Amino acid sequence: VSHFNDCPDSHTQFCFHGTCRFLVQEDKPACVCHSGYVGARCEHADLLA
Amino acid sequence: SHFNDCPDSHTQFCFHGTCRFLVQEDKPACVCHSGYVGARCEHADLLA
Amino acid sequence: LEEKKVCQGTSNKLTQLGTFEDHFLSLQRMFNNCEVVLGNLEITYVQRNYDLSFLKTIQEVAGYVLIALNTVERIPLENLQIIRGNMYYENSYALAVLSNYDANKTGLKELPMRNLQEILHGAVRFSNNPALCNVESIQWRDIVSSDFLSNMSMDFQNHLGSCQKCDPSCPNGSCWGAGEENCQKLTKIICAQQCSGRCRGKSPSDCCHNQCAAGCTGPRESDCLVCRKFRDEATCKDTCPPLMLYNPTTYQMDVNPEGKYSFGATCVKKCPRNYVVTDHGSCVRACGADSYEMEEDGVRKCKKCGPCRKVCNGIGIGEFKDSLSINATNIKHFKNCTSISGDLHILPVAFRGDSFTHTPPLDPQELDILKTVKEITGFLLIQAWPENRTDLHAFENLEIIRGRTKQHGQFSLAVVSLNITSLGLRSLKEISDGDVIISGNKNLCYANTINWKKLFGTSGQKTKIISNRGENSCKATGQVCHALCSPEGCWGPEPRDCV
Amino acid sequence: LEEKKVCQGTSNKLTQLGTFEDHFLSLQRMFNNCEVVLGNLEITYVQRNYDLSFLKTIQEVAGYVLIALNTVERIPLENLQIIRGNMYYENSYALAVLSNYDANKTGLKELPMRNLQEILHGAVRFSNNPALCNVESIQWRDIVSSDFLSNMSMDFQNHLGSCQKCDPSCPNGSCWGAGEENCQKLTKIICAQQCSGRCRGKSPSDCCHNQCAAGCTGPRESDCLVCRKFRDEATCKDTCPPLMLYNPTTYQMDVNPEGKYSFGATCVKKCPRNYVVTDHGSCVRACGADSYEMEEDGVRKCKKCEGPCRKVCNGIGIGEFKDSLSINATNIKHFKNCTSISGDLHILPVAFRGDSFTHTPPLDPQELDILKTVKEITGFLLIQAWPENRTDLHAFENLEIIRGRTKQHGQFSLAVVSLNITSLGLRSLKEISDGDVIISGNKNLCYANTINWKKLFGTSGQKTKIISNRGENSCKATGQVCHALCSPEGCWGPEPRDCVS
Ligand SMILES: *[C@@H]1O[C@H](CO)[C@@H](O[C@@H]2O[C@H](CO)[C@@H](O[C@@H]3O[C@H](CO)[C@@H](O)[C@H](O[C@H]4O[C@H](CO)[C@@H](O)[C@H](O)[C@@H]4O)[C@@H]3O)[C@H](O)[C@H]2NC(C)=O)[C@H](O)[C@H]1NC(C)=O
Ligand SMILES: *[C@@H]1O[C@H](CO[C@@H]2O[C@@H](C)[C@@H](O)[C@@H](O)[C@@H]2O)[C@@H](O[C@@H]2O[C@H](CO)[C@@H](O[C@@H]3O[C@H](CO)[C@@H](O)[C@H](O)[C@@H]3O)[C@H](O)[C@H]2NC(C)=O)[C@H](O)[C@H]1NC(C)=O
Ligand SMILES: *[C@@H]1O[C@H](CO[C@@H]2O[C@@H](C)[C@@H](O)[C@@H](O)[C@@H]2O)[C@@H](O[C@@H]2O[C@H](CO)[C@@H](O)[C@H](O)[C@H]2NC(C)=O)[C@H](O)[C@H]1NC(C)=O
Ligand SMILES: *[C@@H]1O[C@H](CO)[C@@H](O[C@@H]2O[C@H](CO)[C@@H](O)[C@H](O)[C@H]2NC(C)=O)[C@H](O)[C@H]1NC(C)=O
Ligand SMILES: *[C@@H]1O[C@H](CO)[C@@H](O)[C@H](O)[C@H]1NC(C)=O
Ligand SMILES: [Cl-]
Ligand SMILES: [Cl-]
Ligand SMILES: [Cl-]
Ligand SMILES: [Cl-]
Ligand SMILES: [Pt+2]
Ligand SMILES: [Pt+2]
Ligand SMILES: [Pt+2]
Ligand SMILES: [Pt+2]
Ligand SMILES: [Pt+2]
Ligand SMILES: [Pt+2]
Repeated sequence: VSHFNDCPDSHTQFCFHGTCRFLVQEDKPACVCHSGYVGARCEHADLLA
Repeated sequence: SHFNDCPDSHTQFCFHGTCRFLVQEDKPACVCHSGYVGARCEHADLLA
Repeated sequence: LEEKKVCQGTSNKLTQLGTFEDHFLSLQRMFNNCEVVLGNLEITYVQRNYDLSFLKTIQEVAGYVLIALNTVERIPLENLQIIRGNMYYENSYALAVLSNYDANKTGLKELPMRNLQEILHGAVRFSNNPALCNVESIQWRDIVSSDFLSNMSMDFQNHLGSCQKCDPSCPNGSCWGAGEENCQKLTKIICAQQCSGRCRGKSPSDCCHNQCAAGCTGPRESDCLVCRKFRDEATCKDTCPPLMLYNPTTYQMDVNPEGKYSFGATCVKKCPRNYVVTDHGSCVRACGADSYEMEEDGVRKCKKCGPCRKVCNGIGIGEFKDSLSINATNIKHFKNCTSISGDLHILPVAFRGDSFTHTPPLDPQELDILKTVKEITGFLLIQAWPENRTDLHAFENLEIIRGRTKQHGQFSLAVVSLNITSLGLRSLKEISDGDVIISGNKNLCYANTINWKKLFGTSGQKTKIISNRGENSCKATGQVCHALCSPEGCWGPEPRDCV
Repeated sequence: LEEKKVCQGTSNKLTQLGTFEDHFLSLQRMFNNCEVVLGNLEITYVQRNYDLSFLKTIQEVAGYVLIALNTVERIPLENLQIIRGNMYYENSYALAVLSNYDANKTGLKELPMRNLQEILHGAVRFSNNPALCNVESIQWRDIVSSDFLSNMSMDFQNHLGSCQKCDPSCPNGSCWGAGEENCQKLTKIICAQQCSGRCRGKSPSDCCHNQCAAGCTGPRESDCLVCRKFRDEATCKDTCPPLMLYNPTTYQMDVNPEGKYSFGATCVKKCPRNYVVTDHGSCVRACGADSYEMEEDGVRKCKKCEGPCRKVCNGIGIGEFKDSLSINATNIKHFKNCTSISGDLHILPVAFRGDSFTHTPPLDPQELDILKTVKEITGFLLIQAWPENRTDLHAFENLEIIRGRTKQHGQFSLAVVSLNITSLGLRSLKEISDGDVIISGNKNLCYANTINWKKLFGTSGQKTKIISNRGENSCKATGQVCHALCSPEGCWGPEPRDCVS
C-alpha cells in the first residue's frame, strides 16, 4: 500500500501463516496473519480456536 | 558506714567471700576472696 | 486484600492479525477489563471510529508500550501511571509511538496519558505521527530514568494543525491534550533537594517514601500511587518481610510473625497452587541445580540433592530466549534431559529450517533425544511433527506436565494440525494445571478414549479435543483401543498403548 | 570490617574483689586498652587519687554501665558514645550512677560523658552522689529511648557551690563539665521534624540515615557514628544483604553478589568454622529440635531428622537454665540420656553443697553419671567442683567434642579448676574446636601435660594454661607418668587404656 511495499520472497518464509509486507517508514518486514494465527511472525495458532 | 551486716546467713549468699549489707543501696553485696569474681563470687577468675 | 484485574499482554510487534476488524476484536479481547499488563501493551492498526474506551482501565504495563499504525483519532490511556519496561521493543524502547496515520490524511490525534508519571527502564521514541497533538510539549525528564534520556530519539510535527495550545494553567506549557485535565503532573523534576523519590509538591513535607513510583498521596509507604518493587497488601516494600529473622544476641533464627512469601511483585500469606515454596519464603516455578521437589503432605517444596537429575531450560528462556522452536541448532543442548524447566515448542519451522534465523532443517531422527524427558514444568506445544511418524513416540516417556507456564495463558498441552494417527503418550500420568487442546489432527483417532480429567490436578482444567479424525471413520477403519483395555482408554491401537 | 578493640566487661555488680587495691587492678586489667565492652562496664569502689585515665579509650558498651561506691573524684568516660543496654542492671537501667561518696560527703565530682549520645535500651538512674557536678544540666531526652524517659530516675542534688558554671555556649546550660568541650552535644531533640532519627544539626539537610545510632558525619549510610543494628563493613544496615534475592519477573531466586552472612551484629563474608550455617544466610549456635548437624566441604549445616534422632539438651545459662549457676538437684531432672549439650555445662561447688538463696537442695554426687551419655558440648565445659569419691572426671569419659561456640569469660571452652582428681580421664576427648583450655589448682592432678593439646585445636590462636596442679617431679617420683604402652603422646590416666595412641 502506501505504508507498505512488496517483500523479497526468500526460500524460507518470514511469515509462517500470513503474508509478508515491507513497511516503508520503519524499513523492515512485518506480517498479516491468516485467520487463526498470532505472533510477530504469525507462528502461533490461537489455541483459542 | 556504707555497710552493715547480712541477714539470714543460711547456707551463704557469697560463695567465695564475706557477705556485707549495703546500708545505702539497701541490699547484700559480696567481697570475694582473692581469685574469684561474680555478684556472688561464684566464679574462679580463670585469667590466672 | 485488594487484587487488581490482571491480564497477559502481547508480542505481535508490527504484525496485523487478519482484517482490521479481526485485529481489533483480538485487541479488545486481550485487554478488556485489564488494570495490570504483565507483558507488553501493543495498540496497532486501530482504525477511525473504533472505540478504545476499554483502554481506560490500564494502570500498569510491565513490559513495553507500542502504539503504531493507528488511524483512530484517540487512544484513551487515561490512567496508565507506570511502564516498567521489564522487556523492551527493538532493543532500546519501553515506549514506541510510530507511524500513526495513513496517506497524510488522518491519524492519531490525541494520546491523553496524563498519569504517565514513570518509565522505570528503557527509552522513548516518537516518529511519523503527523496528527498527534501536544505530546511535543511533554517534559520527559520527569518520566524517564536519566540513564535513558540520552537514547531518546523522538521527532514530532503538526501537519494537522487542529492542535489546541495547552491550557494556560498547565506547567511551563506542558500537557497531554486539551483541557486542564491533561496538564502534565511533575513529580521528579520539581522535588525538594532533601528528597530521594517522587514528591507531591516542592515542599519538604511533601516527599514520597522511597518505595513509591510515579507519585504519592502522602509522605508514607501505604501512600504510593504505584509500587517501586514489591507490593504488600497496601504497602510498597523493597523486599517482602522474611519468614525468619536473625537474632544478633542469640546467633539464632527467630520466626517473624509478620513474614510473607514473594510471589512476583507481591507479598502473600501462602504460595499459590502449583508453585514451589523455597527456604527463603518465596514462590518459584523451578528450583536450583542442586534441589528437586517434594509434596503429597503439604506443598511442593524444593530441597537439595548429589545424584540430581539433569534439568535443561526450555524454549523461551536461557540460551533460547528468542528461539521459536526446538531446532537443528538447539536440539543438541537438550542432550540427555529428564526434566524441562520451562516449555517445549515444536513448530513446522524446525523441519523446514529457517533462513532469517540461520537454522537448517532438523533431522527427524534427532527428536529421539527427548526420550529422556520425564517432566515438563511449563507447557508442551506441538504444531508440527515429522511427516512419516505415526505418533509422538519421542514423548512416550513424558510422565508429568505441570503447566506452571501456559500457552496464551491457558494451555498446558497443545497438539494441533498434525498428521499423527495416535498420540503415543504412554507415560503421561499427570497434567498439574492448564487446559489441553488437541484439535485439527485430521487422522488422529484415539484422543477421546482417554479420560483426561483423571490426569488433572487443578479445578477448572478442561479439554478441547475436537475436529481431529471422526469417530465413525475411526471405528469403520477399525482404529480403536485394543481388547485388553476396558479401563480409561488408550494412547494408540497397541496393547502397550493402553492406559 | 571491625575497627575497634573489644573486651569482655564484668558482671560483679556491687561486689568488691578483695581490697580496694586488688579491685582496682582487676578493673584496670579488664579494661586497659578496651574500646568496645561486649558486656557491662562496672567501675566500682575506686578510691581517691586512683588513676582511671584508661577509661578515655572506651567508646561503646553493649550491656549496662554501673558506676557505684566510688570516692575517686574524676571518671573520664570522655569518649563513651553509646550504651546499647543489651542487658540491664536491676532489670531496668542501662546506666546507673549510685552512692559515689565516702563519709564526709566526698566523692565523684566529674563524670564528663561529653559524647554519650545514645542509650538504645533501658532507663537511667542517678542517686546519692553528694558531690556530683554539672550532670544535672543534662537533657536526657536527646540521649535515652523515648520509651524509658518515664522509667527514668534522675537526681543530682549536691553542693551547688563546688560546681562550676557550664559555659555560655552550652545548649540550655547543659554540660557534663566545665568548658565548651563539655557542652551537651545534641543530635535528636534539635532535629528538623521531617527526619526519623538522630541528626547532625537543626537543618533538614543535616540529618542522619535511619540506621545511624548516636549521631553522624554525613547523610548517607556510611556516615554513622555507630550503628543501631547490623554492621556491613563501612555501613549500618537493617539486615545483612541476603545471598539470594527473589526475581519478581522470572519468579526465581537470583544470586546476590553483595550477599553476606549474619554473625551476631555483623555482616561477614563467611561463617566461623565452629558455627552452623543455616539456609537463611546466617551463622547460628545450634540447629532446631527435629534436626542435626552435618559436615560437608568445611561448612557445617543442619539436616532434618530421618527418625527419632539424637536428643539434644539445653545447657546452663540458656532457656530454662538462663539463671542457673550450675547443674544441681533441681536441674539434673533434665539431663538424662542427653547425647549432646547445646550450650554449656557448669559444675560449681554449689551443686553438691546446695544453695539456700535459691532453695536448691544438695545434689547426689552419684547422679552426675547420667552425663555419661554426653558425647558433645556445643559451648564450653566449666568444672569447679567434683565429688570427692571420684579420682577422674568419670561422668565425662565419653565426651569427644567441645565446640566452644560460647566460652567462659569469653576465653575458655575447658576449665577444670581446683579439684582433688588424680587424672582427667577424658579418654574419648578428640576435639576442642575453639577457645583456650585451663587446668590449674588441682593439687593431685598428674597427666594433663602429657597430652598434645594443640592436636585437638581446630582454631588458630587456641592455647593451654596447665599449671599449679600436682608438680611433674612429684608425679614421676611416685611413678605416675603415662604407662609403658602409651609410648605415643601422653595419656589421661595411668592405666593402659588411658593412652591416646
Ligand atoms: C533455532 O535455535 C537457535 C538457538 O536456540 C535460535 O538462535 C537464536 O536466534 C536469535 C534471533 O533469532 C538470537 O537472538 C537475537 O540476537 C540478535 C543479535 O543481532 C539480537 O539483535 C536480537 O535482539 C532483538 O532485536 C533484534 C533487532 O536487531 C531482533 O531481530 C530480535 O528478534 C530481537 O527482538 C536477539 O537477541 C539468539 O542469540 C540465537 N541463539 C543462538 C545461541 O544462536 C534460532 O532463532 C532458532 N530458530 C528457529 C526458527 O527456531
Ligand atoms: C596497659 O596497657 C599499656 C599499653 O600496652 C601496650 O599497648 C597496647 C595497645 C597493646 O598493644 C599492649 O600489648 C602493649 O603492651 C601498658 O603500658 C605499656 O607497657 C609496656 C610494657 O610492656 C611499655 O613498653 C615499653 O617498651 C619499650 C620498647 O619499645 C621499652 O623500652 C620500655 O621499657 C617499655 O617496656 C609501654 O611503653 C607502655 N605504654 C606506654 C608508652 O604508655 C600498661 O602496662 C598496661 N597495664 C597493665 C600492666 O595492664
Ligand atoms: C468486555 O468485558 C465485559 C466485562 O463485564 C463484566 O465485568 C468484568 C470486570 C468481568 O467481571 C466480566 O467477566 C463481567 O462480564 C463484558 O461484559 C459482560 O458481558 C457478559 C456477557 O459476555 C454479560 O453477562 C455481563 O453483564 C457484561 N458485564 C457488564 C459490562 O455489565 C464484555 O462482554 C466483554 N467483551 C469483550 C470480551 O470484549
Ligand atoms: C539450681 O537449678 C535451679 C533450676 O534451674 C535454679 O533455679 C532457678 O533460679 C533462678 C534464680 O535467678 C530463677 O530465676 C529460676 O526461675 C529458677 N528456676 C526454677 C524453675 O526454679 C537454681 O538457681 C540453681 N541453683 C543455683 C543457681 O545454684
Ligand atoms: C533550649 O534552648 C533553645 C535556645 O537555643 C530553645 O530553642 C529550646 O526550646 C530550649 N529547650 C527547651 C528546654 O525547651
Ligand atoms: Cl546456545
Ligand atoms: Cl547451543
Ligand atoms: Cl502405534
Ligand atoms: Cl582508635
Ligand atoms: Pt489473545
Ligand atoms: Pt525527548
Ligand atoms: Pt527458615
Ligand atoms: Pt523428601
Ligand atoms: Pt573480668
Ligand atoms: Pt533526668
